[PDB]
Amino acid sequence: VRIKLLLECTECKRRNYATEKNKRNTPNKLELRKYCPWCRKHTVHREVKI
Amino acid sequence: YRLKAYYREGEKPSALRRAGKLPGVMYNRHLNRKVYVDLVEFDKVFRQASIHHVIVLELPDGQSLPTLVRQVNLDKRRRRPEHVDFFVLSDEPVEMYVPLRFVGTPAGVRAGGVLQEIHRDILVKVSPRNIPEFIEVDVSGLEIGDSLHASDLKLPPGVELAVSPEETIAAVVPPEDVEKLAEEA
Amino acid sequence: MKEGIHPKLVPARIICGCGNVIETYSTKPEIYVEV
Amino acid sequence: MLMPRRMKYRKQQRGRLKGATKGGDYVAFGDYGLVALEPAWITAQQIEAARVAMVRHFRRGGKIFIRIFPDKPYTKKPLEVRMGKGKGNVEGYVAVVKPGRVMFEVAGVTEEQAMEALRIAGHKLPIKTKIVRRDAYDEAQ
Amino acid sequence: AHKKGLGSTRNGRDSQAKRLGVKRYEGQVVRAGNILVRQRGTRFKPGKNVGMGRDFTLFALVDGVVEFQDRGRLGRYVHVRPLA
Amino acid sequence: KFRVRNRIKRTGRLRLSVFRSLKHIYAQIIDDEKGVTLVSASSLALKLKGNKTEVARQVGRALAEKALALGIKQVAFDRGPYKYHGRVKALAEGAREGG
Amino acid sequence: PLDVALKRKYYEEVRPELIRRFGYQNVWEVPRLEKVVINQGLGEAKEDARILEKAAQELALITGQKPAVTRAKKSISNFKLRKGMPIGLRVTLRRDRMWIFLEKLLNVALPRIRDFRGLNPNSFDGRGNYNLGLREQLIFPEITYDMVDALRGMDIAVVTTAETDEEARALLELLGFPFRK
RNA sequence: UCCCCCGUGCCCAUAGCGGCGUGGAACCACCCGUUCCCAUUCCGAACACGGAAGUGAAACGCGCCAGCGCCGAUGGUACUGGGCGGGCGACCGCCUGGGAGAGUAGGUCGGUGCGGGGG
RNA sequence: CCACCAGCCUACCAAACCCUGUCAAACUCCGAAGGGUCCCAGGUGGAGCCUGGGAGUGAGGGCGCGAGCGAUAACGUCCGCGU
RNA sequence: AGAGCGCAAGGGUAGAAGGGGGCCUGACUGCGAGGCCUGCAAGCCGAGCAGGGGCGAAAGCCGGGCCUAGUGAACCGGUGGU
Repeated sequence: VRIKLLLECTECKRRNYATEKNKRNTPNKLELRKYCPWCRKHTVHREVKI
Repeated sequence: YRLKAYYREGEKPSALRRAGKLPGVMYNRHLNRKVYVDLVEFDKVFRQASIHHVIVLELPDGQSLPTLVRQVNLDKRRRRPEHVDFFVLSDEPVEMYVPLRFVGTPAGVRAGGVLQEIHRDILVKVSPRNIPEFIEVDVSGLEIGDSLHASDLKLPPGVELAVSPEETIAAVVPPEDVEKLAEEA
Repeated sequence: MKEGIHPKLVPARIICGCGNVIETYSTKPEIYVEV
Repeated sequence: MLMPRRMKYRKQQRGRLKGATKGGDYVAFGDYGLVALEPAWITAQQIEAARVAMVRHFRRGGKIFIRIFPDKPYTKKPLEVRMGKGKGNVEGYVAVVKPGRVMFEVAGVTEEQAMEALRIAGHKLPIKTKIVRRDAYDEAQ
Repeated sequence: AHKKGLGSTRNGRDSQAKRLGVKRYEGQVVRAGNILVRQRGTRFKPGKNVGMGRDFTLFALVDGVVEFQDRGRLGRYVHVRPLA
Repeated sequence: KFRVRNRIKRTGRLRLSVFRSLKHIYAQIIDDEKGVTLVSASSLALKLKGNKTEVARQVGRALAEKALALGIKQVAFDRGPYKYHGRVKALAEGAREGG
Repeated sequence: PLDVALKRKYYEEVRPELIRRFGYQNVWEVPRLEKVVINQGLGEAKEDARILEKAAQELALITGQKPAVTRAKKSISNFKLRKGMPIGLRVTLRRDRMWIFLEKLLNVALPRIRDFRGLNPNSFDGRGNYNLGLREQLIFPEITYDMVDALRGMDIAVVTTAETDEEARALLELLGFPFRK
């Protein structure tokens, strides 16, 4: 169920993804959690859309 | 008491019982010799037995030694003996079951009541030199419900005990009737 | 009882209503009571 | 009557009735008692048939030790109805008893009395019976 | 035919029995990958050259010879020793 | 009561089963399987100095040279209620390299 | 080694009274103090929770040692609160601290128990411990009026090294306790 | 080569629960101090750090008792691949190889590699 | 039957407790028979392997014993190895 | 070890998978040995490797959570992007 809406953590550097899920019912805002894209290393990873 | 017991070998105990010479095993400390009694007189003299007596086995080997019973095998179906174990005796204090000669007709008794013979056999240790036949337990002033137990009985100087001491040896209870049609509900 | 904001210690009296001069070491600097 | 009021599995199957008493065919209780002869279920309603004519015939009598407890559901199903549609309901609460199993005894009564009383009492019980004392029934608790 | 009152149920559903048990026994050779036990709880516990992923399941790391281990005061183990 | 088999975490590979008991530090190296041991370095039973943290230091690297004489390389520091208090002997510069 | 009036008291007092009416001929068997713990077991911080805790922290000030908020464990359906995290303060106190504690205690706390007829010689745990309860929190010398709200007692938890009756009550009587008789 | 104690693995309660007895000169546990590493969801409890006095009490190492715990023969039944039959049935018997539980007897308060500290 | 708090109890109701008997598929302290699988060896047999084309065949039914449903009724009817 | 282990049980579990805390953020990238399962199609456990990163002195751990459900082939499209 939503209020926990899902998102695809898009990274900077012009794309590269890892897929997750939020939590609106929790104080969780946007999320720039440290993950590793298809190209490079454990750099950044932010949050976009659904 | 007396009972001719013949040695056993390696035959099938099936034949034994169904021929008369009834299969039974005896042991003691290290031994576990193989013999058999007979159908008729073993069963007869066993009514006079139980682990209250000293049974002699007169083995046709020139030996004749006493034992006490232990672990009897009934045939379940058509219930009647099909094996007996015999623990041999010594003379250093060992353990068996004492019978309780109930002596006394109290007040719950007589004025109704039903006898409650609980541990008709109690676990006790005696020196096999003095093998006391029985011990008389007395009801005397016992009303329906109440009970007799522990150190209320007789203990011959050579007789020492070990059961609870608590455990009820005997008691009395209400005798039922047709006013249970009223209870029926 | 190290930690941080521990409520302190320090000496104190017991100037009772009888004539007691008991020496103590309690959280309050100056106390006095009955007996 | 008497039985459990709420056990585990209400609808419980029948199974199989082979033999051996499972244990409990000695005496250990009353003066004179009754032993089964046919390996099967045995009714509670019949247990109380027994106890009825028994304790009835001998009013002001002794005491009864019934070592039998009838708690196995009957799988009984409606009349004038088709097959399937469900499984039988927990009717007739009976017990698993084979021959030998010293069903039930009494004490505080005289020989001839226990003889006749248990004779009719057991007579009622849905089979054939045997009547036992307390002699060669020694030691096997 | 006057079929008096009937009934219905809910007890018609049954979970699908997925294949369970140990796959190898003392002797066989695993080759890194050859899983050996589809178990629930630690009915058998890993040790030498034996792994255990996410489902409680012991498997292969080396080209090993299977063996068991009785330990009681810890349970039962499954060990593997290849060549050495 | 720090059993846990913290020594199951020391089932891992190779062992250095120590145990300080008030006065002497009973530090030891054990090879496994065979249950055959190796080293029994100590403080006061070693007939060296007499303090906890000092001997430790030195004895730690004593062990260094020891193992580097017997062609080993690494093992594993072991105790129930260890907590690790450096003692930068910490038997790793002491041979093991594991520090 | 902070010296208090009860320290030097219990000091000499315990030893030869025990050496004379008793005597465990082995210098280290005579049992003495141990742990002085206190716990009030409310459950009335159903809500208003930790505002009812500040009432209990000024208590931590009177002894001089911070407390730990211990809690419930199950699912209560009467006085509310399930899971288990209410107002069950368990405060732990030791050697020199229990000394100033039971100093103000045995010297000036027990006299204003207006119901005073003596400590209970029956609330012993027979293992060298002595639990009981009380009614007012202001019976402890350093908490004036302008601070107390409703009602607040506590359940005194004093454990000793002792483990037999007569000597438990004896240690306490050698410490200066106001018991029954 | 051996006895004792302290670190340890291993068989996996015949290993332990209780009771009684015993040493600490060594190792050991306390103990004392919290100046100091550490740290208390609060507590010198603790995990530690600084070691005189003193202790063998709690811990422990060892024994003596079966009282509980556990192990438990085997004489022997229950049953069971295989095969053969009796009755309407439910079930039952025969020959063969196998063959427990129960508890009867009895047993055991255990033993073994490595390492070190002492004679 | 008193309060410094308690003393006290019944041929009264009444849990825990144990002894005596105890039943269970979804209860398991023990657990067979057998069955299943891998190694060695024998086993020469309308065996087994691989590939390819050519097939069909998928309401099965009396019997035995292992369980169910029925009602410990059915030429009932649903699985099981076996026939 | 009958407690607790999100929600059904079963099973397993304290020599943790439970309960508290410090630093993070491996519900990673490229793969994939080999097995379980099974007509297919999916489902499934995953040594070990190369980049890089967290923790821990280190040994070593991290490709989600004790586990057995929390699912939808393919086209037809929608957004960001090569």
